[PDB]
Amino acid sequence: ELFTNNALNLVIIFGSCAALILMSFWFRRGNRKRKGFLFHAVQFLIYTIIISAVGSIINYVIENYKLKFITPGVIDFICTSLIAV
Amino acid sequence: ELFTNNALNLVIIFGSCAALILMSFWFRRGNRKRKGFLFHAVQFLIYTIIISAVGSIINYVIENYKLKFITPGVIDFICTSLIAV
Repeated sequence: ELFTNNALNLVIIFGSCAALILMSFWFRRGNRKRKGFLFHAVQFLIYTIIISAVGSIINYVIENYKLKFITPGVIDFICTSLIAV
Repeated sequence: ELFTNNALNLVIIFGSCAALILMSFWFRRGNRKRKGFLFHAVQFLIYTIIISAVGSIINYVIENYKLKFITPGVIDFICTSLIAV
């Protein structure tokens, strides 16, 4: 659905939009338009936040529609692999 | 509700008021109007007490009205992150 899916998503779905806003701010770089070290650190941090939110997003999808065969072990393994990469 | 919610809150809700009184006392600084080291330590301690009380406060909210989708793991992660910050 659309309204029911949005209601069940709670703030997990809005995490992607918040992270997009944060990425736009980092493109503006906030206080000063610079990059190096800490900039990459905070970018990696909010990417990890993106993946953490996506974990709950996909956790709700197979819980509110159908369990199917996702076996969330594999998706958390994939998320850890992406974080490592 | 108002009366039922207050009765179910017990002393967890009053923890915020007690901490506000303690913060006012620390602004008065009790024995002597000074700051440094131990002052920041006790302030951090009573902030941690604030967050610990808020944990039970929000634990009762979704237990007495509706479980919803809070997943208290994320809120305790957030509280630990705030304490670290």
